[PDB]
Amino acid sequence: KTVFHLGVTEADLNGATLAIIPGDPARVQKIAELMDNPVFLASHREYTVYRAELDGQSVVVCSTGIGGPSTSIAVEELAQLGVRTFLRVGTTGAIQPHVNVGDMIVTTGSVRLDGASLHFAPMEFPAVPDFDVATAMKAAAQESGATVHMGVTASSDTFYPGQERYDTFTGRVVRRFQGSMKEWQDMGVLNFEMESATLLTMCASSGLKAGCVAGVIINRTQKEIPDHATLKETEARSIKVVVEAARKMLK
Amino acid sequence: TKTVFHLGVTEADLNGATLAIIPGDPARVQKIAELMDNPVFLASHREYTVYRAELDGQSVVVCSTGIGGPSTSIAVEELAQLGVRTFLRVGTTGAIQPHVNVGDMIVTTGSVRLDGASLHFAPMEFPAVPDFDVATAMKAAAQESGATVHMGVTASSDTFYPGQERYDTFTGRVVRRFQGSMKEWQDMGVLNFEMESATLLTMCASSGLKAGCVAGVIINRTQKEIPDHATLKETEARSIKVVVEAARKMLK
Amino acid sequence: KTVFHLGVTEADLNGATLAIIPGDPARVQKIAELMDNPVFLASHREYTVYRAELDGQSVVVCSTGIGGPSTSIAVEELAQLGVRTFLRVGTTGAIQPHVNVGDMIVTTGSVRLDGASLHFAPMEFPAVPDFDVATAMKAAAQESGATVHMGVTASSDTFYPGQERYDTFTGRVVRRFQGSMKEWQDMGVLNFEMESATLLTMCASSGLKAGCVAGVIINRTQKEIPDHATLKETEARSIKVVVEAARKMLK
Amino acid sequence: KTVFHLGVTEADLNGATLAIIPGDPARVQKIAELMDNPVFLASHREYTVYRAELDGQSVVVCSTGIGGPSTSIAVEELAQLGVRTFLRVGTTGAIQPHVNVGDMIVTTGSVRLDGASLHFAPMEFPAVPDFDVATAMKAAAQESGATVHMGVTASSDTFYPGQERYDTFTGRVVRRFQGSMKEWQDMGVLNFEMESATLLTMCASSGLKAGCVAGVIINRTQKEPDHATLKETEARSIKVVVEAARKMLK
Amino acid sequence: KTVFHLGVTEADLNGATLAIIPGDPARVQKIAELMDNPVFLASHREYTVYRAELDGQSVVVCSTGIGGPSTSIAVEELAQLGVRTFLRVGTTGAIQPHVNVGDMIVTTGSVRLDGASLHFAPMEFPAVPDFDVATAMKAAAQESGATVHMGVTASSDTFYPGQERYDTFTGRVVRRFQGSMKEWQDMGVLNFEMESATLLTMCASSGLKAGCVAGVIINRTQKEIPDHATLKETEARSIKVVVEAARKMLK
Amino acid sequence: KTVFHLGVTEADLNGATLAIIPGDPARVQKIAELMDNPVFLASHREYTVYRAELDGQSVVVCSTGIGGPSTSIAVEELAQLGVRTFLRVGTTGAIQPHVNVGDMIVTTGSVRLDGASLHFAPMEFPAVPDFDVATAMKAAAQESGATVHMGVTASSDTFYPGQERYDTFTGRVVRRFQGSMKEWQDMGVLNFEMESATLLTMCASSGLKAGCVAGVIINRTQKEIPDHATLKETEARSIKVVVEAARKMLK
Ligand SMILES: O=c1cc[nH]c(=O)[nH]1
Ligand SMILES: O=c1cc[nH]c(=O)[nH]1
Ligand SMILES: O=c1cc[nH]c(=O)[nH]1
Ligand SMILES: O=c1cc[nH]c(=O)[nH]1
Ligand code: NA
Ligand code: NA
Ligand code: NA
Repeated sequence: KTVFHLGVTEADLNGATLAIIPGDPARVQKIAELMDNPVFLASHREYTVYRAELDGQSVVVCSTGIGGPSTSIAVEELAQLGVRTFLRVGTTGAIQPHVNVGDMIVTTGSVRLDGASLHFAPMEFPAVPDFDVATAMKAAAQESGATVHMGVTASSDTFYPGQERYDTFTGRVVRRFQGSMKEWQDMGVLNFEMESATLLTMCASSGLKAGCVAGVIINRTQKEIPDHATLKETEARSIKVVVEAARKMLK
Repeated sequence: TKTVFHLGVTEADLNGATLAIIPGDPARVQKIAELMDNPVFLASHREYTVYRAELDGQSVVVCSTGIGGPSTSIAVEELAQLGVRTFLRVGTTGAIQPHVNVGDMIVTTGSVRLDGASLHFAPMEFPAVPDFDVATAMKAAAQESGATVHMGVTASSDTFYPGQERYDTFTGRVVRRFQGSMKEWQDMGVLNFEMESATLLTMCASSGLKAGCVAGVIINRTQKEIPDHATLKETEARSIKVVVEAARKMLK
Repeated sequence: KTVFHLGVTEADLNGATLAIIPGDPARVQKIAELMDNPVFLASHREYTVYRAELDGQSVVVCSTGIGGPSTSIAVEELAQLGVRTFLRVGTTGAIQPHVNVGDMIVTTGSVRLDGASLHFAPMEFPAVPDFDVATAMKAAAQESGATVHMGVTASSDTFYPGQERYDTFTGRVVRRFQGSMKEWQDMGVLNFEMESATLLTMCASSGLKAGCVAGVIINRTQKEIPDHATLKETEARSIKVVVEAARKMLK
Repeated sequence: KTVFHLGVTEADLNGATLAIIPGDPARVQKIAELMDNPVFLASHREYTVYRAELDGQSVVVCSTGIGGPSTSIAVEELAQLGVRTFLRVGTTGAIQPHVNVGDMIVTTGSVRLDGASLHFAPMEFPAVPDFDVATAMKAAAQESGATVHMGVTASSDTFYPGQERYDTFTGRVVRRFQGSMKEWQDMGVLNFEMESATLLTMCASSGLKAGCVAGVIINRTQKEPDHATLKETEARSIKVVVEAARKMLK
Repeated sequence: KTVFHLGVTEADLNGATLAIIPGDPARVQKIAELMDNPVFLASHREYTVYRAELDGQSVVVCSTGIGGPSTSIAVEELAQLGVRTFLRVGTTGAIQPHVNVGDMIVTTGSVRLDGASLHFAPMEFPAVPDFDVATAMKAAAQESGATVHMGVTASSDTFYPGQERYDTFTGRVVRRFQGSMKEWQDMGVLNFEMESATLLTMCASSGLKAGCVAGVIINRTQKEIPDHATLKETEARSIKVVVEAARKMLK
Repeated sequence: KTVFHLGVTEADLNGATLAIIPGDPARVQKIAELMDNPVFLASHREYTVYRAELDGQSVVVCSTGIGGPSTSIAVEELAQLGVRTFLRVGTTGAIQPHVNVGDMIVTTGSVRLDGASLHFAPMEFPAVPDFDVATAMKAAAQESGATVHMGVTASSDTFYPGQERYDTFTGRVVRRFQGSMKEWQDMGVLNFEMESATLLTMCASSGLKAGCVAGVIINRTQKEIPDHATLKETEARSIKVVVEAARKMLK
């Protein structure tokens, strides 16, 4: 039985019950190669799927693409194939001045500025990670030597107006999002990304274990542009951390 | 001058194109571009494969959107930044009316907004409606191809599974909001389900951009939940011919 | 057999399945006399009902009164008597600089600033015209020689605060509607009226065909006042257009 | 100087600050003639306007048409012309078994199943009448000898699905309103009508005094009423609102 | 045979079908001792319950604590034991400039800025008092010599941000409540308190009679924190009125 | 200055930056006595305030009363006097069959079925605890010997309809909450209580650290009635745990 979007079978996964789920298809092989015996499984649309072994145990790496809609498909189809634990790694924009490029964020809860979360739970439901996964991510991120922040993530269905960017084609932001960045800042929100609300809400309400770790690639309050070196390091550290968090989740 | 954040192309790269064809699947991009003159690969980052081509002597961009409103909104915004004003979406859809067949075409006249990204451009009250010229061109292109064509309302969902009231899933549960929702839409005359039209049409209708949506029916939900891969290739060839002809009509 | 409000029977309509639905009871006779053998049927409250013949086929002309509630009654009761196609004609106020007095607007979709549309479909449902009816109206309007605008209409339950008028008794507009005209303007919305969201949503969700065409008789952005001869020419043009749209809908 | 829809001026109203606002333009003359010196002022669309004298003081009678949108126009324009008090009269259909044809309902509050109300205040604002107007209406209703019910009215933007009628073209009722009648019944709601939520919210949030009184002519729960009872109820309703107005004036 | 939170039995109430429900448990004894044969029944949490006699009939006096949640528990459990009439007395802040400290406000309707009302009826439902109770409270207040105002009350789940207080730890008010006080003021709203929306909605939708009378302890056009010097006298007046209101409801 | 409701000053607190906040006023002394030099500070309405010392540092114990509104006042006024960390302890009813009487729950996130949370942040914002507090609570709970569950809690503005109880005066539950217990159960929610949504949302959005730990007194899915010895043992255990959680937070 092949799942419709991902194009893999349960046999393909080789008993894996844990998935690492990056956003970018290009990141899948890189993560897989940090582990043992990486094996390319399939590539369809934004979904690149690999299998590898961590401490003897089969693990899946599967990209989600951008946004909760495409993430929700990947998570659902992997769950059909037996995956029960989902470790999200992705890039993020910080919105607090104390948070620097190269820092790591582990989401304790997400502002649900998406639509897909609502297809699993009403708005009142918290977009919260599994406590064990969040604990493992904090441990792995801190043990890596990175500066780590635990806190609330604003998770948006857009990269532009939902993150109150005005340097756009229309230069307009709809009423709902006018003044919204200052509002999140004052509420102590750490960062913007585009998948965590969907991921955390669907998993918390569906008996699946999930968490999110993110490397800070930009800070919206900072005028300085990060150099190539810092970005490469950040990207390398992010995937190292997610693999080590996965190691901590294995039993 | 500037390279857009995700698409990784410049305005110079597009060679003066003001119209884009925006399929969902990156693999479908080259297939669209080769139906036109002088296709050139521009960039491929994440779910975004960008080609340029020439249609009747005018530069046309072809760019994948990936799945869903959020991914789609990035592509449209960045293409608009580089001078694109008209967007023709082509994709696959599931029919919820029993009379619509696999292989039929649907041109969306309005979208039920079961997405979140549309709200990042306009309040829920705003209609998720296409540019009338694009919708007219798509209908005509679809008819002239020999296809059975349906004009009507499309339900546009941020999920493939529960928001389209699919029950063959890991939990087998559908949240309260969406229980009975397919039969609701059906009784209301809604033709089909897909995942990008509400975001695309709302975003464009509220931003001074022209947009439309044509889709190939790959499944009828009165039979089953998961689409057969057979007849999927056949449906996809017709769909892309229709959209290139629709683009031709738009360029005058 | 006799509908509750309209005071007509199925027999009274002589097999008509198309209705032209103006707002003002006073306009019904004027529209009906553009066609052949106009016959007065009933008059109760804001509902004046005529019958006429167009290219040999029976046509109904029925006023709706102001607002979606009154309109919803008329459309429902006509539908009970076999009417399937509804052509809304009126005069409207433009909010775009480029739209002049004497231009025609054909609605491609309505902003649902009403309440009655929610009695037929949740807010997510598009207040969209039937495509054939929209097509017939565009053709009739363009063939008349008028400049025709295809676009979005804001459809409000009030004439005053919902259209952000401050020239009022209180001079206040509720928070929801503060800054709303400029918001609609920036979004490309063409005009305000008060019935289309109800008509379009109810029909699009009930297996009925509907559309709206309106003549522009004032512009909220222009200080200059239109002269009498233009206003009456626009009103005359509006009703000729809708009758020709009806002709295009007969088969 | 002359309001946009009503086609009357402030001079036309002769200093009137109170208005009686029936729904049906045909009822306007019938209310006006209960007072002194009734004079037709204007008729445009569903707005028929008369002026009259009650105890030496000028009073305006103006039809609203059906629904909150048309009502909101009438009330606003009358307000521009100095009207500060609005008395709504009608006949209605009850949803409670204990409420009989011939009884009067005085609305103490409205379920806001409309849209125009939200153009004046957010949903959390109560669609509530002015206490003096409601008090005067109760007294006048009791003084007429009828059984009077004080309570909540469900105010709907539609006559059909918003009142959970299934005897319709589609025979469907949107999810929001499925089971709603039983819901309102169990919560003690007295009746359905179509204008009060808009009228009451608009006036309560704009410094205007308003209230609603209505004769019961049909009951959704009771299988039935005599023609003589119906015209008597209609006659009583407008007698009551005029006497309610007299109380308001002094 | 005791209710879960209140710790009273039906026998404890000695036939009472009317309750006076102040907020503060300290006002319970005071109110009871304005009547005959006051008897302490129970005290648990914020719920102090007394019995007394008014013109030979049993009345219950029971504190609600602060807010709709704790109020809802008290009303429900008293209803279970046979109470059908609930007279709320409390403190309030005026938002209109003409309303002075020491004045009495009888609520004709409540702005539902609470959450507990939604546990009884959808937002569309009016938070309206029983007419007889409101009439009795007006009469009691006017007959006592006090200055009385009848009108709309804004009923908030918070004392601070929901009543637009800025003299707080953060100094910040969430978007929803920014500018809200002036909005209520412009709309003719008289006062702020914290229980009436819950109480009135619950009772109006549950076949129970309820009303609210409140003594003005602060005018918000002046300041945010109530002066201590005037509380005692204002509270003395309030409880005098509610007891007289109760006398008028006895049948 | 002395805060309005609590009746205490900053000097009263003796430098305390951490508060333990039970619901019941009667629990305040019982918690304080587990620490050194407990001293009664004030008692007004439902707010009983004590000060104590834990490993040489000042700690405050303050009752909240029932529900978010009362809680919001206590948290805000303590925050004005320098309190930055809030540890909630209480009772709860489990809705999962696997959760036994005598077990403890540490809330990782709350379903916002309250009103007061909205006065601090829109519904999209997660009702989430501070991660260090939840970590400290889990550790303290485990080291006490009890079985601990980490998970989502449904936080309701009512005890009755919002927790889908039908054994009530009216015997009915508003549409919104019909079928809601089963919904939460299928979504993996552990329990119902009445304060966590407000507490966690206000603190997470206001730069305050907060968490919630609770003893399971009763299971909605079990028929077996828990022994008196069990219920008292769990009450005692809950407060020992929160004091230990406090110790972990201080150093
Ligand atoms: O600013 C950013 C950076 C990465 N991802 C986002 O969603 N936003
Ligand atoms: O059923 C379907 C088929 C294609 N695309 C969808 O979104 N749904
Ligand atoms: O301002 C005030 C005074 C008393 N009670 C309130 O809720 N607010
Ligand atoms: O079931 C319960 C038990 C304690 N507290 C609650 O709120 N609910
Ligand atoms: Na995508
Ligand atoms: Na009308
Ligand atoms: Na309380």
